[PDB]
Amino acid sequence: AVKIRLTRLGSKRNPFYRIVVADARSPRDGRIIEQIGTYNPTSANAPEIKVDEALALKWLNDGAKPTDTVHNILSKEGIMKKFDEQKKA
Amino acid sequence: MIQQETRLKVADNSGAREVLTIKVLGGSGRKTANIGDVIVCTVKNATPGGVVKKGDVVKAVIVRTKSGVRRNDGSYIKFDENACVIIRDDKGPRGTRIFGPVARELREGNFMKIVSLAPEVL
Amino acid sequence: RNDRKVYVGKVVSDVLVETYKTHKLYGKRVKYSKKYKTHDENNSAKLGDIVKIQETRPLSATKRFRLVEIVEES
Amino acid sequence: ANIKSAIKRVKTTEKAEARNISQKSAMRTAVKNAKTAVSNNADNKNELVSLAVKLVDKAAQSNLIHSNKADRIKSQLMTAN
Amino acid sequence: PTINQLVRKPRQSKIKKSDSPALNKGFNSKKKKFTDLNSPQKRGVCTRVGTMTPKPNSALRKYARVRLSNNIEINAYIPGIGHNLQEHSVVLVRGGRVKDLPGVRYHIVRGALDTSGVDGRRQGRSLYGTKKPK
RNA sequence: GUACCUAAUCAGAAAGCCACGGCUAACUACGUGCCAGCAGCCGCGGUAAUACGUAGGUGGCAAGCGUUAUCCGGAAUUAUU
RNA sequence: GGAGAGUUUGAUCCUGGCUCAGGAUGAACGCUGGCGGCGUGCCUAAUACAUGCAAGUCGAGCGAACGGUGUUAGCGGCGGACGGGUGAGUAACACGUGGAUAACCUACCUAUAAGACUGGGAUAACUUCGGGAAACCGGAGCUAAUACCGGAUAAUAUUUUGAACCGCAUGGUUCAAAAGUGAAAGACGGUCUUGCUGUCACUUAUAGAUGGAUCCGCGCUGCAUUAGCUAGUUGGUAAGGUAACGGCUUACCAAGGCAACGAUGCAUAGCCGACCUGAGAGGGUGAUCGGCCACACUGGAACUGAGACACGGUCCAGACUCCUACGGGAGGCAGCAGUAGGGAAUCUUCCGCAAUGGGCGAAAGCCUGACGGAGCAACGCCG
RNA sequence: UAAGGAACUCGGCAAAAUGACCCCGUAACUUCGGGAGAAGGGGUGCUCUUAGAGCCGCAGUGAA
Ligand SMILES: [K+]
Ligand SMILES: [K+]
Ligand SMILES: [Mg+2]
Ligand SMILES: [Mg+2]
Ligand SMILES: [Mg+2]
Ligand SMILES: [Mg+2]
Ligand SMILES: [Mg+2]
Ligand SMILES: [Mg+2]
Ligand SMILES: [Mg+2]
Ligand SMILES: [Mg+2]
Ligand SMILES: [Mg+2]
Ligand SMILES: [Mg+2]
Ligand SMILES: [Mg+2]
Ligand SMILES: [Mg+2]
Ligand SMILES: [Mg+2]
Ligand SMILES: [Mg+2]
Ligand SMILES: [Mg+2]
Ligand SMILES: [Mg+2]
Ligand SMILES: [Mg+2]
Ligand SMILES: [Mg+2]
Ligand SMILES: [Mg+2]
Ligand SMILES: [Mg+2]
Ligand SMILES: [Mg+2]
Ligand SMILES: [Mg+2]
Ligand SMILES: [Mg+2]
Ligand SMILES: [Mg+2]
Ligand SMILES: [Mg+2]
Ligand SMILES: [Mg+2]
Ligand SMILES: [Mg+2]
Ligand SMILES: [Mg+2]
Ligand SMILES: [Mg+2]
Ligand SMILES: [Mg+2]
Ligand SMILES: [Mg+2]
Ligand SMILES: [Mg+2]
Repeated sequence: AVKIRLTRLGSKRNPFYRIVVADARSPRDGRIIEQIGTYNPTSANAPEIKVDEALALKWLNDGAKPTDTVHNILSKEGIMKKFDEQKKA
Repeated sequence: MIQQETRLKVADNSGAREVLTIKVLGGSGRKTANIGDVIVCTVKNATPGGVVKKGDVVKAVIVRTKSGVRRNDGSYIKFDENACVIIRDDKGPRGTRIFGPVARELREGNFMKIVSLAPEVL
Repeated sequence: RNDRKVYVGKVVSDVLVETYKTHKLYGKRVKYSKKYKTHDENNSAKLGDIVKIQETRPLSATKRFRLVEIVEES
Repeated sequence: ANIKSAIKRVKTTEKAEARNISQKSAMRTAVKNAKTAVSNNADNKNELVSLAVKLVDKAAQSNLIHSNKADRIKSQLMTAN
Repeated sequence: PTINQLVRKPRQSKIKKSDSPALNKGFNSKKKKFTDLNSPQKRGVCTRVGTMTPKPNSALRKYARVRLSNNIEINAYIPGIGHNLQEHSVVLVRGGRVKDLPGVRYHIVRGALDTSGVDGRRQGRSLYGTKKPK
């Protein structure tokens, strides 16, 4: 299936994550469909979430499913609330 | 029934393919040899890369014959071809594999390694 | 819909589509030609006629084009 | 061979192959019988065609043949009917 | 030439040749074939050590005959004052031809494999395989 | 119990490699006597060697420094430019 | 953003080669060696491989057994076609770039709609009797299901009647309007009324998304001291075949097709983004990271499946290795480590699923040598 | 005529083997004609249909 997930970048002990839409079978750091943001869990003060809200809802409405961590990221940006509100309405 | 100038297939992987019988060993005036007998032979045809080469004079034990052999119970065994195995003085095979069936008389001849490596012993 | 590639050429057996391949190093244009085996339906065209062709699905082992229009008669 | 699930897959493959062989054979028999019955205008050429169409559709549902092959087989009988 | 001549027959650069051809070949024993690998050194066995006279120069220059690991025979120079080599010695051979010695295109590495370092050397020791004294 | 931080003690454990005739930065002495050896090229050594070997000094680099192999450059030495 | 020098002569100016000063590396070797960070580390034998680990999961699909609510082997579902390795083959639509499909397929996911009715019979497990050193194989009975199989209902799918409109030729989008034909399943809960109902699961249809397939333009190494190549070959008709067009296959008919714009043959080579060098134009390379392809001891097949002609599946043939009680059996590190060998030369038979990602599961979770880390090496860069 | 197959002999002497027709395919060398039937391989019976399908034997130019 199509996933919204985190691909690892950065260096040893210093992880940086891009938020990508990718086929489940694609290797973690390989072929993607579309990048929709970034995520930096080791930042100084705030985890530095940078999600493209219009792109995230297009893929969510197209059947793409987030991983557990990406679901928390999208929730912290209110994308999950807008997805649920737009589905019922 | 193997005599001087009889050509024999080699039933091992030692390199020799066909040998020509030079002498039947085991006494003055001995003319013929059969399964389990030792012959002096020369390698007329060899395969590439084998330990035994064409033109070598070697010793071999006869392991099957068209004449075959008669057993004490009045039964007989005969084969479709004459085949031998190149041996050392210790009666061990020079090659590391044996092809085709060999006669059980080799066991009485004490060619136990050949008997063990044979795929069938009849 | 969508557009299929169109060529213009001369029949060499009853289509030659001579084009230019500019030299990679020296910049001079060199003429080169490629023969396009094409489907003429009712054997209408003949040798030397200048014809228009359009790309199609494979029609045989080597035929990928259909003769649409004859431009200059033999 | 070596892996436990690979060893189990050998058994389930053989079970599916036996069922698939039977159903393919029966479906091919009915198609051939319906094909012959058309080429002679038998009284029950309609029943034999309907049976062949029934079995070809069941094979496509079972993924024994593709739906495209079932449609191609269905037309060959029905145009000749 | 003309542009049209160059289009018909393009330029061709001279092919460079190697000064140490015996180093740039391997040998696959199983397939009995020669490879091309560009090694920096090659192991070998001394077939015949000895001396040879130079081409204006005059000396008795020490050398060895070596069968390399790729079954190629070469003449290799033995640098430094005194050596411990003889027949059946296992030596490491590097590139570098010695002028005034025709037919010697390689050097033996001092202090590698069976070749010893030069005895008593104190300057430029790493070129002659000699450990640091004291 | 890693990074990191805090306190105590001690210059104490922690410098080598190549080169120095010209190209090319950096020279003297002794030994050797076309020998032993050096060498990328020019070439050096046959009794006063800045080129061999060692020593002192110097130069270039430095946890590296040299050698070999390989590729591009220098090469306008395949030249479209 | 572009530097020269030495060397042919008694001396000269040319021509001309040679050599040197620069940069770089998966380097190796010699001497030497303090540390930290980040990276990199079999280029050779696609040589052969001891040992361990690298793919399972689900008891909320099912029966049984053993234990005191748990678990084991089995049936069943999904996964095992991903992820990981390697570059042998390949000069080709393999790859790059740009297009086409009115000649295509698509599990799991998402959305919408309509459904999910009614019967049946097996069989592993198991018990028992055997046969074999083993691997394992037979006889007798036994039994369940979201396993399997009948029947009913369901059409947009097929045939025929046509029609309207449109396209790039074959054609395509609707409008019908008759004839055949095709499904499904329960589990765990709530309320209780045994009726309704939640979640997950199931069927059909249509879209989307994803992934895959085919075709075409241009681009792609040497050798002409390689000039002829092809006879399913090239085209046609028909049938068969495929997801699909097609000599894809066959039958018959015709004699075409390719080539000096280099066919064909031989040799070499996985290709690209990139990387090194260079003022640039160019020249050189494909280790590491990413995309695509190909391969899995060698060769040939097919099965299951949405997807394979399948690295840790099957069948067959071969080479080789191993067990045997001689009847018979077993195996495939180009997964991660590691061994032997070859070599100038390239590492630990380590820790953990805490993070990211993947499979299964309602979930808890389980599995994951992917991966995240640690170990060894001045191999490189920086401090 | 078992098994062997030139070990016979001055020497394969003698004998054995080959042999027809039809179709594939054919080297060094060459005076370009040749070498050549080079070599080496495939098929032959009978019945039926109009190249297929069958039938029989150890064997089908079943003898010479
Ligand atoms: K001079
Ligand atoms: K994990
Ligand atoms: Mg935090
Ligand atoms: Mg100076
Ligand atoms: Mg020196
Ligand atoms: Mg002096
Ligand atoms: Mg000097
Ligand atoms: Mg000196
Ligand atoms: Mg430093
Ligand atoms: Mg160069
Ligand atoms: Mg150059
Ligand atoms: Mg590191
Ligand atoms: Mg390798
Ligand atoms: Mg192997
Ligand atoms: Mg279980
Ligand atoms: Mg489904
Ligand atoms: Mg079912
Ligand atoms: Mg290759
Ligand atoms: Mg330049
Ligand atoms: Mg299938
Ligand atoms: Mg597999
Ligand atoms: Mg494996
Ligand atoms: Mg390994
Ligand atoms: Mg070794
Ligand atoms: Mg996870
Ligand atoms: Mg495990
Ligand atoms: Mg080192
Ligand atoms: Mg006889
Ligand atoms: Mg006889
Ligand atoms: Mg004979
Ligand atoms: Mg004689
Ligand atoms: Mg005699
Ligand atoms: Mg005669
Ligand atoms: Mg005759």
